[PDB]
Amino acid sequence: PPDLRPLVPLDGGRFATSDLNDLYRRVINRNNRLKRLLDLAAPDIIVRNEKRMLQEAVDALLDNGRRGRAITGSNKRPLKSLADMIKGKQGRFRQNL
Amino acid sequence: MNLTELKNTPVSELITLGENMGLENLARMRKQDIIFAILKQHAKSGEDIFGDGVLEILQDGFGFLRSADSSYLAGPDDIYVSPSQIRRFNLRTGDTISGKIRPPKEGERYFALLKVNEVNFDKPENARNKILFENLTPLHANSRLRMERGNGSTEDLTARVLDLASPIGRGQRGLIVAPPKAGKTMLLQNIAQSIAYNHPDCVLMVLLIDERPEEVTEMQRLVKGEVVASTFDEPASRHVQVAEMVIEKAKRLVEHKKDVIILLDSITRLARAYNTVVPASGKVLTGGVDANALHRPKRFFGAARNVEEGGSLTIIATALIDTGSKMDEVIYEEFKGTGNMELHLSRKIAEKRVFPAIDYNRSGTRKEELLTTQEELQKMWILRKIIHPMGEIDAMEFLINKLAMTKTNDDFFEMMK
Amino acid sequence: MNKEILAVVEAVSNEKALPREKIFEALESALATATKKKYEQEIDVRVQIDRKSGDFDTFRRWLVVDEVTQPTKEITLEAARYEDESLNLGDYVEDQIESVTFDRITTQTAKQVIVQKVREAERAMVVDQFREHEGEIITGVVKKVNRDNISLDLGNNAEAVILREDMLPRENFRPGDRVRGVLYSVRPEARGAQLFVTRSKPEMLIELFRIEVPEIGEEVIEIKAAARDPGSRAKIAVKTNDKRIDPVGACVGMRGARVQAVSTELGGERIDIVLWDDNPAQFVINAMAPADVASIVVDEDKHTMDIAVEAGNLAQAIGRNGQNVRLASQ
Amino acid sequence: EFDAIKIALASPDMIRSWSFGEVKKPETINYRTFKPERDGLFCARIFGPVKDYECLCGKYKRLKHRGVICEKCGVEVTQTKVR
Amino acid sequence: KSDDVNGRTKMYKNIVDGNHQMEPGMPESFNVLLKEIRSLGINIELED
RNA sequence: CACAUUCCAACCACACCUGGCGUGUGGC
Ligand SMILES: [Zn+2]
Repeated sequence: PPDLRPLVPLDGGRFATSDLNDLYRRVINRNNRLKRLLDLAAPDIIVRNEKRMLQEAVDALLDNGRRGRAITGSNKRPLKSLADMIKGKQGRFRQNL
Repeated sequence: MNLTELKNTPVSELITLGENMGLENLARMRKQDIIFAILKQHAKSGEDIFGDGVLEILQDGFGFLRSADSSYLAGPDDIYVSPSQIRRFNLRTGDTISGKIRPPKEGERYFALLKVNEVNFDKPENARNKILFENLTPLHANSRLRMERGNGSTEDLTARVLDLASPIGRGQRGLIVAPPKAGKTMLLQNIAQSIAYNHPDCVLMVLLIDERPEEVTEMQRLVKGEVVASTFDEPASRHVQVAEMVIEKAKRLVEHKKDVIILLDSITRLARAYNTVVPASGKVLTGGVDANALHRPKRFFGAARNVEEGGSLTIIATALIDTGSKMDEVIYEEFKGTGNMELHLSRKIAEKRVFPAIDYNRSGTRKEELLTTQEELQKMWILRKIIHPMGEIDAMEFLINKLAMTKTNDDFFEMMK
Repeated sequence: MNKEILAVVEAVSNEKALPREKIFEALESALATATKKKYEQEIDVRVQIDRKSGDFDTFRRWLVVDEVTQPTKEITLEAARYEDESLNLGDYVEDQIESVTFDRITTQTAKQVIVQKVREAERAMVVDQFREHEGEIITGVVKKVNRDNISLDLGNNAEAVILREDMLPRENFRPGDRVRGVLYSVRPEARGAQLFVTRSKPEMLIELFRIEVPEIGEEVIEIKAAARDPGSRAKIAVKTNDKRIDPVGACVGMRGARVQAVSTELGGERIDIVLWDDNPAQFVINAMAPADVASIVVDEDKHTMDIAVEAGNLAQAIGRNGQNVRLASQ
Repeated sequence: EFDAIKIALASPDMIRSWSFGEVKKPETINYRTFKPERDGLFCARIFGPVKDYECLCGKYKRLKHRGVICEKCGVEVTQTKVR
Repeated sequence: KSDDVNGRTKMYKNIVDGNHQMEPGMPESFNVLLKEIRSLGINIELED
């Protein structure tokens, strides 16, 4: 849900966004690029690489860092995924339940 | 029990009538509360009411029926109408409607329209079979609207010079250009009288925007026709409101194949109003007028045209000049070349107390060849050639004398030979 | 700064309604009050902002009197040899100069006193331009009603007050109607409403005739005597300078055509139109009219008049509240 | 009120039933105006009205029009808690 | 006292009116967890 | 004719604010 995604208007034109927003946006971007490439009859290797990249994006959105490459979104720090919002001493169970 | 029957009679008749009906002192209430309480107490005896009024569209969807007693404004006696009636019977602004009405029911505060009986003096069955205004094919004026009475009274001269200076027709576009206190009011009154006498078939309406109340009360009982007005007692919101009311009434009536003639006084007041109610758009020129502040006067004036299928809409407005403020001038400026007929009155002639003070050659009518015949046109050209070399004032006096010797303009034309 | 002063004097809405001279006078009063509130001592100060040549310069008024209380504004009527007075009265000094006129409290008091001065000036102006028409019938919509007074608008923010004594006891008011009366009193120094319009007074009747009767206004039928009872009855004696004109057919009208109109204007007031006469006898007979008078007693020492009415016509000569007599006494 | 909780796999049809719309634009909001995107990550007709009892286009903002959608944006006017 | 979006208001209204009685409702953060698990490919559901 | 709502003397509705996340430091 949108309001369940942290996004608050910070001081100035910048907005305090969540780590899930970047994940969802990258997923949507790669999905749209894949849909475009499928219509233009892209080469088999190109659509193969695009499917691989979309798979990387969706598994990073699911559980970042589990695949092996912990991607960062900002500050060169590990990004927060959906699994991270449940596990550890910072998930919902340990902090909000 | 009809709404107009209490709408037109003066306040005194309402007083005696309510005092007869055993009322609380009605002298403490307004005219609208007078009619409201009287209709309340009449329906409390068990009568189904009939009413009439001009419709106004609101942005919430529903409509309200106004009268000419309130000059088409909000009042306690306005008749509420649902949007679904506006849908089924195809209602819109300007549609005058008369039919079955009841007072507001339990918890309501405005009358409700039960059953439509007359839409713009027509059967509500054919009211859906109407032609729109913008889809009309305008034309020039062909039918002549003779303004001369022929009785030869003292003031009738100010009408005959009309037939000699600037001809009028059904659907004409006329602009009165005159400084203040030159004689526009008496001219307009004579225009209204002559039209109501010679052409009682066409509906006659007059606009008074930001005028004095004495002029309003003298106008409403001098002309044979339903008049609407708005003095300076009220904000410009009232002026623009009555402006849509009257213009949409004229539009719907001409859509019903009727000849409408509107006399507007004055267009300068209406332009000031339209400018002061319009928000600022960042486009300001000399005088203090917004660039889009004139779109509404342009709309109201371009509403005039001559329809081909039947009916026409003549709009004759007066503009004010020489008022010391450049803003007024700028208004007249954009209204310089927009009209095809003009009545130019110079203060130099009115300064000698010789009436009517009309500038002959500065006045004229475009495409006037289709309004008059060949003999009349040739005689007009000869008169213009005779009056052109002379000045304004005593040349107007010459026309006044040549007009006063003869009874109607036929004798004047024959003498001019 | 002074540029702000010029921007203020040029950014006013009612520019001619309150001209530059009186604008700068109000600003001088503002700066004087500011300087007064600056020092703990009370001292009168003139500013002379120099409307177009230069900036402001405060001064120090003396108010020359033989007192010594707060000598900042005290000096004797004879101190004139040194400091170059040479006067008897009005000796003021120009010692303190160049005060501050833009801080917080100065801006506050300036705004307040400017609001007060502009509203007072505009009220006095809109009342004074109508003062020339004192004693005439005017139109105008009412503004607000109350149990003590009502407000009326004559157009262009023309505020007029009508007190309870000017209103009839059962006169009817509602915001929206045009109650017409006659202007009778003006007080251009009043802190509040000062335009006084009445309808209960007999002069209005004259003005009523002045707007209804064409005979009056040409001094052919002079209105001499007039007494009133609001909403109940008005007794008027009008004389005829000519001989072929009868007020019963001229001032009354044609079978109640004018008397009825002025009664409806006055809210149902009985109007006894009689003739003024140079004889007290006929005058009091017409005063108690209609009746049958069969007696006249006059006393100039006590200024009394005895009228023994006929037996039976009591209600015809006295009636309710003795109005037919009371108005005669009035 | 309710008994035990059940958990299982999510069928694609079940997800589509849960879905009140589809996000196609990768944009969340605009820089100048703080109103949400048309059908981006933050939408109105998909999730709900950003404000309480006020639509996105501002046409249906009164409590009388509460309960219906608009003709252009099509946002069911209700409380923002539905988001 | 913490999570009920509609209980804390009701409890405050009852207390200020002299009513010391509560209503369980449902914790909002629990619905948040339900939505988060639902956001995954996992279906969580409350029975009867 | 019917469905459906009705735009304004105090005032009820138009309220009130950054732990998103990390880092550093200190205390128990
Ligand atoms: Zn909307």
